Amino acid sequence: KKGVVHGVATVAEKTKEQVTNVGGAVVTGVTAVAQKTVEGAGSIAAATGFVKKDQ
Amino acid sequence: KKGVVHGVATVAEKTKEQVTNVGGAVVTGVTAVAQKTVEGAGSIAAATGFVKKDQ
Amino acid sequence: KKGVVHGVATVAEKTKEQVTNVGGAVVTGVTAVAQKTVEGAGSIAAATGFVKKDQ
Amino acid sequence: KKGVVHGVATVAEKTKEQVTNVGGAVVTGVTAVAQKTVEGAGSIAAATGFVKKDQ
Amino acid sequence: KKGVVHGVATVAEKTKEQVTNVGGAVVTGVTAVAQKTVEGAGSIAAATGFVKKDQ
Amino acid sequence: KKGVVHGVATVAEKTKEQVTNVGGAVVTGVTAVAQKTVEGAGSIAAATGFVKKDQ
Amino acid sequence: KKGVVHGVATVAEKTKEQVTNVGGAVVTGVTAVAQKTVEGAGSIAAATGFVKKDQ
Amino acid sequence: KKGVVHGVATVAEKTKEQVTNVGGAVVTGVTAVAQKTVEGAGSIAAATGFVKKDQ
Amino acid sequence: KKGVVHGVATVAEKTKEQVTNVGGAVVTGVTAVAQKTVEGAGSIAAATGFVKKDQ
Amino acid sequence: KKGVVHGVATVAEKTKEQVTNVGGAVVTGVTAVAQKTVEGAGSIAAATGFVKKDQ
Ligand SMILES: Cc1cc(-c2ccc(/N=N/c3ccc4c(S(=O)(=O)O)cc(S(=O)(=O)O)c(N)c4c3O)c(C)c2)ccc1/N=N/c1ccc2c(S(=O)(=O)O)cc(S(=O)(=O)O)c(N)c2c1O
Ligand SMILES: Cc1cc(-c2ccc(/N=N/c3ccc4c(S(=O)(=O)O)cc(S(=O)(=O)O)c(N)c4c3O)c(C)c2)ccc1/N=N/c1ccc2c(S(=O)(=O)O)cc(S(=O)(=O)O)c(N)c2c1O
Ligand SMILES: Cc1cc(-c2ccc(/N=N/c3ccc4c(S(=O)(=O)O)cc(S(=O)(=O)O)c(N)c4c3O)c(C)c2)ccc1/N=N/c1ccc2c(S(=O)(=O)O)cc(S(=O)(=O)O)c(N)c2c1O
Ligand SMILES: Cc1cc(-c2ccc(/N=N/c3ccc4c(S(=O)(=O)O)cc(S(=O)(=O)O)c(N)c4c3O)c(C)c2)ccc1/N=N/c1ccc2c(S(=O)(=O)O)cc(S(=O)(=O)O)c(N)c2c1O
Ligand SMILES: Cc1cc(-c2ccc(/N=N/c3ccc4c(S(=O)(=O)O)cc(S(=O)(=O)O)c(N)c4c3O)c(C)c2)ccc1/N=N/c1ccc2c(S(=O)(=O)O)cc(S(=O)(=O)O)c(N)c2c1O
Ligand SMILES: Cc1cc(-c2ccc(/N=N/c3ccc4c(S(=O)(=O)O)cc(S(=O)(=O)O)c(N)c4c3O)c(C)c2)ccc1/N=N/c1ccc2c(S(=O)(=O)O)cc(S(=O)(=O)O)c(N)c2c1O
Repeated sequence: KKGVVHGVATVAEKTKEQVTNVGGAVVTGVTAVAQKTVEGAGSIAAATGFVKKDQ
Repeated sequence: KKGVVHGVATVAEKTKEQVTNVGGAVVTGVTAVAQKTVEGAGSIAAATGFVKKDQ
Repeated sequence: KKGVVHGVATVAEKTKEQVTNVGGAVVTGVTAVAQKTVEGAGSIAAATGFVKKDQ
Repeated sequence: KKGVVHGVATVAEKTKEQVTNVGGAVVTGVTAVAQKTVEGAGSIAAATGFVKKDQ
Repeated sequence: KKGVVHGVATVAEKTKEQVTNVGGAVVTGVTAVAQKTVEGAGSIAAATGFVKKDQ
Repeated sequence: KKGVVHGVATVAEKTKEQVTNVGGAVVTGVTAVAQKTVEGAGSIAAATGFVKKDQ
Repeated sequence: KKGVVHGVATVAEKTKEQVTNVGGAVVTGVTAVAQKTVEGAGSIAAATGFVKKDQ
Repeated sequence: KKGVVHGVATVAEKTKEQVTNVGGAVVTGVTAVAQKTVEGAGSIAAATGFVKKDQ
Repeated sequence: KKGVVHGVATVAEKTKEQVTNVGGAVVTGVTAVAQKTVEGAGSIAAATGFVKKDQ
Repeated sequence: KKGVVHGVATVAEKTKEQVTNVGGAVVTGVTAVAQKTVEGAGSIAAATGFVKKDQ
């Protein structure tokens, strides 16, 4: 076989899960957050996949 | 077989899940948030997939 | 087989779920948010798939 | 076989999971956060995959 | 076979899991955080994969 | 002060919430159920406060 | 002060929450259930407060 | 002070939370269940407070 | 002071939390369950407070 | 002071937490379970407080 990509690719066979991202956010997984009190200014309480590039 | 992509592709066979994103947000997964009190200015309480690029 | 894409594609066979996004938001998954009090100015309380690019 | 990529690629066969990211965040895994009180200004309470590049 | 990449690639066969990242965050693994009280200003309580490059 | 009860009482001062039950069911709290498919004969899918005393 | 009860009482002062139960079920708390598929005959999927006394 | 109870009592002062139960179930706490597939006959998937006295 | 109980009592002062139970189940605490697949016949997957007295 | 109990009592002063149980189950504590696959017939996967007296 032959393949040429510029990116971003994701090429496969017999594949149970696939995610391609440029951005941005993708949530595909099981996630449970239980929480009782959030205070403070300002605290990232429960972050799973996170990116902060403030300018 | 032969394939040429510019991106972003996602090419496959026999594949249970697929996500392609440029952006942007995609939520395809099970997610449960239970929460009782959020305060503060300003706190990211429960973030799963998150991207902040303020300018 | 043969395939040429410019992107963004999502090409497959025998595939249970598919999402293609450029944007933008796509919500296809099970999601439960239970919440009791949100305060503060301004706090992202419960974000699942999120993108903030304010200029 | 033959392959030429510019990146970022992810090329495979017989592959159970795949993630390609440029960004950005991708959450595909099981995650449980249970939490009772978050205070302080400002404390990253529970971070799993995290990136902070404030300027 | 032949392959030329610019990076970042991830090329394989018969491969159960794959992650490619430039960024950014990717969470694909099982993760359980149980927590009772977070205080202080400001303390990284429970960080799994973490990167802080404040300027 | 003086108090004599037979039960079931609930006596208080300065009290934000109160529930008295003999029965029976009382639902006063925030509750979110999101659900996609229920099958089987017969499975209690998502029960929060539950009592089964079949004879 | 003086108090005589037969039960079940709940006597207090300056008290934020109160529940008295004989039964029966009382749900006063924040609860989030997100769920995608329930099968089997018969499986208690997600039970929070539960009592089964079949005869 | 003086107190005589038969039970079940719960007597207090300056008390943030109170639960009295004979039964029966009481759910007053924050609870998040996220779940993707339940099978089998019959498996208690996620039980928090649970009592089974089948005869 | 003087007190005579038959049980079950719970007598206190200046007390943040109280639970009295005869039964039965009481859930007052923060709880997060994230789960991806439950199979088998029949397996207690995730039990927190649990009592099984089948006859 | 004077006290006579039959049991089960729990008598105190200046006390942050209290639990009295006859039964039965009480869950008051922070608990996080993250889980990816449960199989087998039948395996107690993750048990925190547990009692099995099958007859
Ligand atoms: C036990 C056993 C199993 C198999 C076997 C099982 C499954 C299977 N393919 N399954 C598929 C497939 C596809 C699915 C697809 S798709 O077609 O890709 O689209 C989709 C989807 S879905 O997304 O819609 O959910 C699926 N669910 C698919 C799926 O489930 C296959 C192929 C095979 C095979 C063998 C097997 N057991 N073999 C032996 C063989 C020998 C055994 C021997 S002996 O000494 O050799 O006589 C003895 C003993 S004993 O001492 O313990 O009694 C045994 N137990 C022996 C034994 O068990
Ligand atoms: C037990 C056993 C199973 C199979 C087997 C099972 C499934 C299967 N394909 N399943 C598919 C497929 C497709 C689905 C598709 S699609 O077509 O892709 O669109 C879609 C969808 S859906 O999205 O609509 O849900 C699906 N659900 C699909 C799906 O479920 C296949 C192919 C096979 C095979 C074998 C098998 N057991 N074999 C043996 C073989 C031998 C055994 C032996 S022996 O020593 O060899 O005599 C002994 C013993 S014993 O000692 O334990 O009694 C055994 N148990 C033995 C035994 O079990
Ligand atoms: C148990 C067993 C099963 C199969 C098997 C099962 C399913 C199947 N295909 N299923 C499909 C398919 C398609 C669906 C499609 S579609 O067509 O793709 O559009 C759509 C949809 S939907 O979206 O509308 O829901 C579906 N639901 C589809 C679906 O469900 C297939 C293909 C197969 C096969 C074998 C099998 N068991 N085989 C053996 C084989 C041997 C066994 C042996 S022996 O030693 O070899 O004699 C012994 C023993 S024992 O000791 O335990 O008694 C056994 N149990 C043995 C045994 O079980
Ligand atoms: C900072 C500070 C606060 C207090 C204080 C605060 C609150 C308060 N009572 N609050 C209540 C009450 C009731 C509510 C009721 S109810 O009436 O029960 O029905 C209901 C409800 S509601 O259900 O409707 O929501 C409420 N929300 C109620 C409520 O909020 C009270 C009583 C007090 C007190 C003091 C205080 N700070 N004192 C000092 C004292 C000294 C300080 C000193 S010094 O060395 O001693 O000079 C220095 C410094 S510095 O170096 O940091 O500048 C300080 N910061 C100092 C300082 O902060
Ligand atoms: C820092 C400091 C604090 C206190 C203090 C703080 C709180 C307080 N009572 N709080 C209550 C109370 C009730 C609440 C109630 S209720 O009334 O029971 O219903 C309800 C509820 S609620 O359920 O509605 O949420 C509440 N939230 C209640 C609550 O918050 C009290 C009583 C006190 C006291 C002192 C204090 N600091 N003292 C000193 C004292 C000296 C210090 C000295 S010195 O050498 O002695 O000059 C030096 C220095 S320095 O070198 O670091 O600058 C200091 N920092 C010094 C200092 O900090
Ligand atoms: C900082 C400080 C605080 C207090 C203080 C704070 C709170 C308070 N009572 N709060 C209550 C109460 C009731 C609430 C009620 S209820 O009335 O029970 O119904 C209800 C409810 S609600 O359910 O509706 O939400 C509430 N929220 C209630 C509540 O919040 C009280 C009583 C006190 C007290 C002192 C205090 N700080 N003192 C000092 C004292 C000295 C300090 C000194 S010095 O060396 O001694 O000069 C130095 C320094 S420095 O070096 O750091 O500048 C200090 N910081 C010093 C200092 O901080």
